[PDB]
Amino acid sequence: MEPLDELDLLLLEAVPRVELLRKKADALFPETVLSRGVDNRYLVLAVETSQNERGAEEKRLHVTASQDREHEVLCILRNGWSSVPVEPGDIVHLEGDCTSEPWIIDDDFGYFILYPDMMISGTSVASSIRCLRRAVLSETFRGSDPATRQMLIGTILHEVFQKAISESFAPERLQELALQTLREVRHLKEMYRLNLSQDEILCEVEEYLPSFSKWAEDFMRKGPSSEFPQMQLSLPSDGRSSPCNIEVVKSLDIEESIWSPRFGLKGKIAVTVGVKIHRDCKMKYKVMPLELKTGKESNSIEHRSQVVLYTLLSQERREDPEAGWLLYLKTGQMYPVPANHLDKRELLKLRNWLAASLLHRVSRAAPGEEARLSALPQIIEEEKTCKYCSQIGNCALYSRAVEEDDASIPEAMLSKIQEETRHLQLAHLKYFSLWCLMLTLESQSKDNRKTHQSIWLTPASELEESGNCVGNLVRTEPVSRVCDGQYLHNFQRKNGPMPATNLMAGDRIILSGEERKLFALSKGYVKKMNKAAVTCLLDRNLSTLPATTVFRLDREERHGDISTPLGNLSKLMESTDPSKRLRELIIDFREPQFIAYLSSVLPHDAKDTVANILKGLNKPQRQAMKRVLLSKDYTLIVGMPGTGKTTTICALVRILSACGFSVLLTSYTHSAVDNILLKLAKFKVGFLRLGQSHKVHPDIQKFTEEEICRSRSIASLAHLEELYNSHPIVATTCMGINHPIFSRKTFDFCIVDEASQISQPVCLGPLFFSRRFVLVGDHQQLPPLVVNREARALGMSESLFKRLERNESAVVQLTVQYRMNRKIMSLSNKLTYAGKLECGSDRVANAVLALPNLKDARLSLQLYADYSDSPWLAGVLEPDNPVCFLNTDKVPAPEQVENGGVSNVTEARLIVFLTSTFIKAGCSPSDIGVIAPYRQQLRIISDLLARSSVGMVEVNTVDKYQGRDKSLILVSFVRSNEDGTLGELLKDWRRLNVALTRAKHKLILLGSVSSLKRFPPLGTLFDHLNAEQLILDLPSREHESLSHIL
DNA sequence: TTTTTTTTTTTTTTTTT
Ligand SMILES: Nc1ncnc2c1ncn2[C@@H]1O[C@H](COP(=O)(O)OP(=O)(O)O)[C@@H](O)[C@H]1O
Ligand code: SF4
Repeated sequence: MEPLDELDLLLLEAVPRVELLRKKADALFPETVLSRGVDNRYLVLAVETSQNERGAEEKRLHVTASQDREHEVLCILRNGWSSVPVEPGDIVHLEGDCTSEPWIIDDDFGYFILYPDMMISGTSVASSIRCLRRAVLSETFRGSDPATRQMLIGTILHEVFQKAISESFAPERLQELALQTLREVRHLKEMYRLNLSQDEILCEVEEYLPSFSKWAEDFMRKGPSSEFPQMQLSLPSDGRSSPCNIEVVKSLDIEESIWSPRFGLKGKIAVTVGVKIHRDCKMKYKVMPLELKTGKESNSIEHRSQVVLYTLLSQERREDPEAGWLLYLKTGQMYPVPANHLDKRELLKLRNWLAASLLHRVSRAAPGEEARLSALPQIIEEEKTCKYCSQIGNCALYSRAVEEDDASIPEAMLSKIQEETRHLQLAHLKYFSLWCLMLTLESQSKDNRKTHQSIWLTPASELEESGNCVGNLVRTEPVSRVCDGQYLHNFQRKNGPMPATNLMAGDRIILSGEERKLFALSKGYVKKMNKAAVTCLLDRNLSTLPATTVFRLDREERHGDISTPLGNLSKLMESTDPSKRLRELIIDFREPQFIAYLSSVLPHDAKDTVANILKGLNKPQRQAMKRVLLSKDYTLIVGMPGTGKTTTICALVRILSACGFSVLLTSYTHSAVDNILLKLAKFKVGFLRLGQSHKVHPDIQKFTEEEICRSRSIASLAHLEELYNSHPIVATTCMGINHPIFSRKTFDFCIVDEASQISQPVCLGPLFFSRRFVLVGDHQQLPPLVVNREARALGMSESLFKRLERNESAVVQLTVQYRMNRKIMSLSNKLTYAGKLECGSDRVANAVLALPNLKDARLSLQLYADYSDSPWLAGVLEPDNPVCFLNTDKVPAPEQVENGGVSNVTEARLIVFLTSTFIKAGCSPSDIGVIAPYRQQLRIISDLLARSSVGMVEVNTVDKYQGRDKSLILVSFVRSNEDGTLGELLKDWRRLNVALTRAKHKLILLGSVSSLKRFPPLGTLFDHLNAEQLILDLPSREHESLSHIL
């Protein structure tokens, strides 16, 4: 902006800006409906301050409830509300009521709810009173508040007390209760984690019991109303002084899980009780929430505030209970906590700053320039609180690795920060900082940012026609118990028919209700589903209102994933000797060491068994076990397609076991880990499988911790612990590193399968618990999926396997392969694997598609088409033509772009035919895989398959094909456009590679050469395919053979 | 701005200074 003139013209002045705000709000909250009434959500447009009185702060907002931008309702935040950090484009809900007329909310009237759809937990809001930063770091680095002894006691006691209040507080019954709950595997596990004594906990717990009876005798006695405890209790309700008498009648509800779209709060009410307030001779019955605390009788603000928040959660279900109860089981002493407006306001005010802090994580610095990690709420000056924080580690850490001539932050702390982080180097800090950025950006991506509006705002019918909102349903079937919070429930619709679609039994589902007052209820998953009935497992027992009721079921989705990675990252930063080792190997790229073979690298006795195992393996394979055995640090086994990695890992494990090594065996997916286990079962090799037995493969479920427990009836810390030390081999998934076993066990070796598909910080997990490790992967196959552009561009898709692969000394390749026949191999050998793949045998090499009745198959088709149009059909069916590309150029085959994904019905129509034929030629549909680049194209191909009544063949994306193979693969490349649009997907060399490597015997490829050639991987394909004349161009859609398919 | 997706769930609290 130079000349006088630039300035003149650069003067603006409302609409395109309003539009960019609507874009902005949908990056954060996609598809917020906007509204009036109870569940309003207005969109902020403008934010200014003014001055009343003289030096008093007012905040002036301009908001709208629908898209027509003229419905601008003005709004003023006074007193404290004035400083709530709203910027334009934010989604707000005024629960200080109104909508009818927002106007003025201030100290005395109205609540302001910044980002309502984002429900923050009351405990977090309570935490923030003392330290916002502490609360935020808790919410994001969730593992760094490790379970303590008091916390266990506390849970144990909570559970007993709820058990009691349903039943009796009779001492013998209380004893019976505590005695029983002390044996529950959940608690056994935590006793195990903290290496405690079962009986020591029993005792510690037992001393509380008397106080349970003291309380019950005081408040639940049933007798004269004079003779209940007597306290002042000023409600809103008119009259609130002069004492009155309190009588707990019954517990109505325990562990009431609640979500509030209204205040953007979530919470779990320990106990809901029926209460009678006796008042002279009159009585008033109120259902109120009770909070239990096993701590010291502090009556602390935290504690009270928790109750105040519980009163709000409650409104979402029933009348505003106006006040609630704080217990303190230690001493039996119940306190009244009244939900004053000042408190409710003060807290929702604070809960705004928290909702803000958690949502504003990454900073532009220049609207559209590269990302930054936003600083957190600053470090408090109250050294009393800091002193024992738990989150201090990360606070000091996040500080150093994201901070700022200035500082000016309590010099008392500045030093402790350094004490905490001096073990670290500049690269370690940079590494940490960057992975948090990447992870954050991924986490915040629009895919993992969709809200619960569908659940509580649109009714069930409209949503059931897609995704998942099955339900306007009923139960009558008695709830079966299974264990703790897993109760079996049964559902069906009232009266007649009713459908199914995206409800694949085993999903994540949220059970809500007909009306808005019964939203949330219980979350859980699905067992099995007949299209008339449906059975799904939940945490809550739902008997309270039977038959009257109707229930909508919905799904879920990720993002909060980042907690395990952030855990791992943060762990890597800890100053322990393992964490140093991994820093050096991973961040500082320290060269891994190997030793020279010598006679006694293996225990003498092991040697015979090893040799026998070795003998059954090809050279590359044998060379891989040698590397592992000679390693001091790590080993990278490159498992190129069909080279037998499952066979190989099993062999390794068998060798390592022979040598008296303990080994933690991991992978990304259950099936991946299970496949290896199955082999190991065959070899009679013992191992313990952690993880939820329902996700475990069936033949493996006998080895599960969960299963062995129920089976052998394990109800003691010694018998559980005996189980844990039962096997030196332990198998779990990378994410399942949160098991208590890893608080106490370490391994000689960690093995990670699919090491190249797992996101780097996740893969990092199992490594903390093992001396040496082995990543098995292949970087030519798919990487960890990184949705977000900017992150992918910062390197987030680099697997740990790849990262570490620059040390060649540690890389051993698996090349002898047993899947593809000489011809098909040759393809990927020329395109990708630089001639490195060899055939397992002549069997594998020379194998061709099994088609026992080609003869009558060929005739039956010619009963509409011609013999002379042999070009394709003859070449296609020909078993001895294993690789074949079909050019959809000369017959128009246009794509259909539909809100993101692309399809091609012509191509779909075309391949469905080819499928029918191949089954009819004698090839079992079992042995058939269909692949397509685009998810959308899968639908279409699936449809036309039920249309032609052939549905056993599996249509799926390359991804859902990793590591699996079929006898025949057919690929619809679905791209076919004029000379423009050219998606990112086909540019990817790795997705292509996987497609050309799924087939054993016959590989058939289908797309428009014309537009496909402009994708480098495909261009290069077409070259090798032309050289061998394996592309065969098609007739027009008019020709004798095609016309009958269109 | 170009569409590819598995895991872990009691993920809300259990205390303490
Ligand atoms: N050293 C070997 N000798 C003979 N056959 C092998 C060898 N390694 C792998 N195979 C064969 O390769 C096939 C693939 O191995 P497997 O581990 O079952 O699945 P994948 O290799 O696809 O994980 C198996 O049927 C197995 O018989
Ligand atoms: S350590 Fe002190 S500052 Fe850092 S978070 Fe915990 S409380 Fe807030």
